[PDB]
Amino acid sequence: SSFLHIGDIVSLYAEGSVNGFISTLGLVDDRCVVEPAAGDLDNPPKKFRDCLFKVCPMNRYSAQKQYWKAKQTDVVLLQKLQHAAQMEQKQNDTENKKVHGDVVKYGSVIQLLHMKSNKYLTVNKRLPALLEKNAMRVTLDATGNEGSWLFIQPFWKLRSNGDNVVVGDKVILNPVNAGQPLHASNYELSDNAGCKEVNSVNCNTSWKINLFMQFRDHLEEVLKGGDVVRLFHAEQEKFLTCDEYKGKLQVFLRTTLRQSATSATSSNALWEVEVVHHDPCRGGAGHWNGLYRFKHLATGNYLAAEENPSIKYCLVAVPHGNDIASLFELDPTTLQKTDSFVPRNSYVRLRHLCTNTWIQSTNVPIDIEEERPIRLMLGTCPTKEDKEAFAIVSVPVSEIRDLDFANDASSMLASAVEKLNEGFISQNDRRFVIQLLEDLVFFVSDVPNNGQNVLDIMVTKPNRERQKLMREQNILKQVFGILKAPFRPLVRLEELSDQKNAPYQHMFRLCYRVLRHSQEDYRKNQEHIAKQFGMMQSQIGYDILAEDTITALLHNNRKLLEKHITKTEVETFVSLVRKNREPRFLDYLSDLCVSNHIAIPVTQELICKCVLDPKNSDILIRTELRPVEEEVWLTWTDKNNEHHEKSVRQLAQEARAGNAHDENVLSYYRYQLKLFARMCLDRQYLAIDEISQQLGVDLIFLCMADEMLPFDLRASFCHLMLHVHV
Amino acid sequence: EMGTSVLIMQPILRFLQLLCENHNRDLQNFLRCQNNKTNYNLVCETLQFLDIMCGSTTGGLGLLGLYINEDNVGLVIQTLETLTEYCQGPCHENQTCIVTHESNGIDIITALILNDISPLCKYRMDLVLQLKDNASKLLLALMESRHDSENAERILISLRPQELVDVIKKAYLQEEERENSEVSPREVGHNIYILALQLSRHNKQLQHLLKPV
Amino acid sequence: LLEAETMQHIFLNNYQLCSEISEPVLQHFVHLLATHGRHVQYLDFLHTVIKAEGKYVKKCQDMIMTELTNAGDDVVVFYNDKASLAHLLDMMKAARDGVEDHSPLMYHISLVDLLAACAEGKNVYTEIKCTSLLPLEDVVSVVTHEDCITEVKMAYVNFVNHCYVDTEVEMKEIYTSNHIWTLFENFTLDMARVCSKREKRVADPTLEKYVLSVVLDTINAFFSSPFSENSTSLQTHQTIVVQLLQSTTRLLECPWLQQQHKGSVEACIRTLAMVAKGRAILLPMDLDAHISSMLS
Amino acid sequence: DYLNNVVSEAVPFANEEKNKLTFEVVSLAHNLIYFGFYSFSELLRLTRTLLGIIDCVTMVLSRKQSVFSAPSLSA
Ligand SMILES: O=P(O)(O)O[C@@H]1[C@H](O)[C@H](O)[C@@H](OP(=O)(O)O)[C@H](OP(=O)(O)O)[C@H]1O
Repeated sequence: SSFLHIGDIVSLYAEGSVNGFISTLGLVDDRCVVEPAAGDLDNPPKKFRDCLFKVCPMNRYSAQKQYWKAKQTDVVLLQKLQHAAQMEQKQNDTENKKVHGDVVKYGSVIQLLHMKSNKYLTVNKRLPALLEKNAMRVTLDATGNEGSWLFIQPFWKLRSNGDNVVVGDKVILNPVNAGQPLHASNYELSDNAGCKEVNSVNCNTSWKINLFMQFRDHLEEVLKGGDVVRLFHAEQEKFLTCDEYKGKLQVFLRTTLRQSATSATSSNALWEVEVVHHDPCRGGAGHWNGLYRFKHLATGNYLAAEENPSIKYCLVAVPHGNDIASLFELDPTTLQKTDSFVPRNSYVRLRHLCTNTWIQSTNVPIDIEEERPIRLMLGTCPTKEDKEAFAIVSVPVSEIRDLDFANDASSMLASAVEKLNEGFISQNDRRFVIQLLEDLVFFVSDVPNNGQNVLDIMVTKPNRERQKLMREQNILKQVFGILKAPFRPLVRLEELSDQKNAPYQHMFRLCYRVLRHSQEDYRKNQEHIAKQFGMMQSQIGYDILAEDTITALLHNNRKLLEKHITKTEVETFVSLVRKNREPRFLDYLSDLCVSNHIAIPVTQELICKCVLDPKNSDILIRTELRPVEEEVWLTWTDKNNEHHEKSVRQLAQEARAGNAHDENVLSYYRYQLKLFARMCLDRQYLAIDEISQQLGVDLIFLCMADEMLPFDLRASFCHLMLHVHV
Repeated sequence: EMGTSVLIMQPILRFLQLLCENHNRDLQNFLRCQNNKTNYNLVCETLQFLDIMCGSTTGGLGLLGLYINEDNVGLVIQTLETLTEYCQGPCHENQTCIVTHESNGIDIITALILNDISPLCKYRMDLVLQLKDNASKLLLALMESRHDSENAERILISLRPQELVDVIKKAYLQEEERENSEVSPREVGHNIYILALQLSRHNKQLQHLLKPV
Repeated sequence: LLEAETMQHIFLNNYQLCSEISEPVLQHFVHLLATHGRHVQYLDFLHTVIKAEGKYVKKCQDMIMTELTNAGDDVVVFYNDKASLAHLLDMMKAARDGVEDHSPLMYHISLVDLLAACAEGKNVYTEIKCTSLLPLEDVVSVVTHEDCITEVKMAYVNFVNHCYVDTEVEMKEIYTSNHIWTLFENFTLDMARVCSKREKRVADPTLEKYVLSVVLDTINAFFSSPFSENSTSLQTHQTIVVQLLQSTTRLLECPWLQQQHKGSVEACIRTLAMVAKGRAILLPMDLDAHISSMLS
Repeated sequence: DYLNNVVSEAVPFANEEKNKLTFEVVSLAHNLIYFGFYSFSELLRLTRTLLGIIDCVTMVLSRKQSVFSAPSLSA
């Protein structure tokens, strides 16, 4: 037995109305629940890391509360309040460092910080619990507030105020402000099966504190049970991976083409180390003599050894680690301090206790069928080789938290996509989707959220890890589904401007902003997103910010521009401009023609064929000379099939007088010359011949000489003369 | 309006001040501590009251002016005077307790001397001038006979030299405010300059700054 | 529930109390509405404090609007979705003979009335805040339904008058949309129904009050506002103006019109007349002569 | 003639459209000069106007080999 101290990692087990461990539903949700069927004290739940909390001292939020109030409802006052809040945060951190290791006594204030989410538990007296109206609400808050304060009180008459709290003692957690003890109610959440709400209300429930890890053991210089680690084979310089090959999970060594093998990091390579202890709920720092198990984070399976089909034993993944087979033992590869704790980032040799065989890497690929196999089989052999050693590389907790957040966000967006596909989505669900999309924007952009508008975010340097997580965790696929499903009954592009569709409009702009942010300086993500170029084009012309994403994707990317552009893209562009007869679309064609101020031969030829084809000539204004010496005349055909013909001088006069039709026609003509000139850049003879046939040297000279014509029109004609003829 | 509990402090503070009048070391020590089974220090409680009224760290961070208002300015001055009475005599233990208290009341006193209460000063300059005078008197009493520089070091930590040099200059240039004022701003500036010399004896930067052109 | 009535009576026509009501009282009432449940007594207490001695308290309005919108789906309950609208219609069909006391329908009506009252000060903050909660589309959908009682119709018309029409800032939806015109058509239908009912030696006091209190004021506010003289979109619709003119003048022609509420009616005519000459719309010979009889 | 007109007027860069037209004109002059159309005497009679223009009172960037480079026998 021992006395609970500040900074210890413990798990709370209610045994009142319902018996179970308090935990959370995820990182994107702020609900705390108890699952009786998940496990018991003797058999802890499989996902035990979700039930662990840290005890922290009382913190001051007065200045922070004042700053929040000021934000809710001059500039110098706000700056002073922000400085006061920052000073309060620093003082709280210093005090927490000071009181670290102190013994907890009944009647004191203790805050429970969830380890997985890094959010303090909080009781709100101003809100009612969702399932039970009488009880107050309990939620997780990252920043924290006065509601997080909790009194630990004796549930047993033997314990008295001022006594030292002893591990394994049932206690009562009373919110300081609310004053109503927490309670594991019997109400069951609709969305989650078997999970019961936790709410603040008078009850008889008691929480049995179990010490998962002591404060002294909580040091980052040692290998601690529950840590997420990566196994790296030094000899082959490969990371151990577990993934489904055909229909079953297999363990192998992935092959990487990157310059640095260590730089290659993937989610499937993450393993969790669990130290075997007499107490099922006890972790603690590991020792060389102590046994260990490795659990796959993504799938939850446990590594073990099985009969080899043909290398007597082969490494595999089994659903349950309770079996004795999963047990493993570690052997040092260098001198150690009298068999002290295993150091962090230390090379070790793994052995199977049941078989007494040591691990070994085999060259026999697991995916020989694939053109470029990347999976190498591993096997356990009785003989030990000093070369065959797997190093354990510690992963920062921040990376694990980001991965969990990405997975939870992907799941929630998949649920939202399913709801939209069904055709009906609740307003509250839509608001939750909007909030999660804003959080994703701020998460990918890697910029602190200080009230700045989410839509307009500028990032000095992209975070490669965040973008890789976005691609790997399928978040981009869920975003594409979010964009596709609503438009194809639920909402129409033309109806987006309507006030009724304003929230959907905001959702779509947020999605496009996410896509734009995710693909900055990333070839793989750029290709993955550009695979939906047709869908992006389908949404062009509406206030959905698709133009920004389209421009960014193809901006200063010659390889991407060449690969992802074909005749179909130009066909869509020309169809759209024909539908709208808008010069901006010709401007888009011209931008497509040239990238980085250098002509792209392939897309240039494609646009050459598409624009100058006999079909689509209706959108293309025609220029002629009339003796009336000779005056230049422009003939244009509207989408209604009506043909109009007017002299260039007459068109300029009409534009000067303010005629909207003639001015729009002249702007379209100017963009037509821009497109033609870009078509003829870098000595493109194919279009040069056609344009010279359409416009001659004398005609261009006459147009550019006449001062009555618009100055910009003369500039465009001079540009065309410089490119095509000179 | 002030609550009854806060209101009752003023007579208590005045009574404690009267007890320690005439530099009675015996009563000052008795108030600070007593030969009792359970000892209750009154000077620390007075410093805590001043800190809470002034906002403690929040007030010392430049927000002192907002908390102080005309309604409780009298109580603030009363507690400052009570602290001065505790310190004067001089009393080594009372001054050490006030300077080195956990609440950091000395930070509030330094902010009071250095940071003018904008709201009160805008419509009532005389109250702010009197409050600054009282704070300067308290600080002077704290180092009446403190040969050790630890108290001066604490004050300097809570108070940079340049701000005292500037404040002394302003107080000299603030004499125009003496009109319809009982306390001369220049007199308060002179007292602050004497305190600045006392600090300069320990601080080189303040000594250099205090030297005229 | 018994203390709410006493609290309301304490502040009842007491401006010096209502204008000085402290925030904790309003917060406690709002929390009771949220946590304890949805009861009409709290809404009545909130409403009675906004207006005291005729004068409107801007403060209490601002805090009530700020706190009410914070809690949603428990305090400010609205029926805007198709399923919610169907449930509202199902509940209303049982109230054809009259809204039952303490029923959810009366709670909804009281909530709408309180929201409309909170915006009866030409405010710029509360109006925009409540515009989003109840869009004009839902208002027109619930008002134009054939099976609609007079209470909810009056509440919605008062809301769309004080929250939408009578505002300090321009609203795009009201003028640049074909929404208020359906409301005007429904108003003309209501006037015709009033005429028919009175011709049958029968009358509904609630319907008469609705037709003589809110609809006329709503029309006057719509047609006598700085943003209406522009008539950017009013030019397209001209027949509805003539229909309203003829309906209102015919209603005036009836002798049963009590004097107290005649003025506004007449005023409406004048306003419409001021529009007609501006809009150059066609006028019937008989109607034109009848209007000109009193134009000068 | 256009370069002469631009140099003749004071504060030539005032009317944005005229700045665009002047950009086009100078681009044409540059291209012709590097093609060798202008004669050396014509080149001087032109550089007088260009110096006057910069005298104290649809955009694509293309850069060839640094022109401000000393000519060399072997490149
Ligand atoms: O150098 P580039 O052009 O950026 O390409 C990167 C790298 O060269 C590999 O293609 C790939 O590593 P693997 O073969 O190990 O996947 C990596 O994917 P990653 O982003 O998934 O690490 C790419 O980003």
